[PDB]
Amino acid sequence: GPISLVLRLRNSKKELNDIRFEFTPGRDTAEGVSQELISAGLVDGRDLVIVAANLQKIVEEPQSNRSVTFKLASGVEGSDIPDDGKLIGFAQLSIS
Amino acid sequence: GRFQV
Repeated sequence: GPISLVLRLRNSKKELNDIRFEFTPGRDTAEGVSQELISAGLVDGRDLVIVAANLQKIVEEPQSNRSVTFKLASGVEGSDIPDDGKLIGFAQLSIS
Repeated sequence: GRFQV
């Protein structure tokens, strides 16, 4: 690190966005940065655990894990059926 | 400051 990351997920208008951010191993934690995403209103609070888990995955081996796609707890029943293709009820973390 | 959408 530092690691240049992108969180890709739909906003409240269902528009796809790429959120760019740095993660510095030794200084930042997956839980801490996930909480930052939530406090910024970029990620739903229900998604803390899954986003933290996937952030940890991508940061520990950024050489292996170029991309991780994961379910959103917030999207499990929310009016649109989850679709990983389409990143509906899913998000994706990737190396820039 | 962390994030750029």
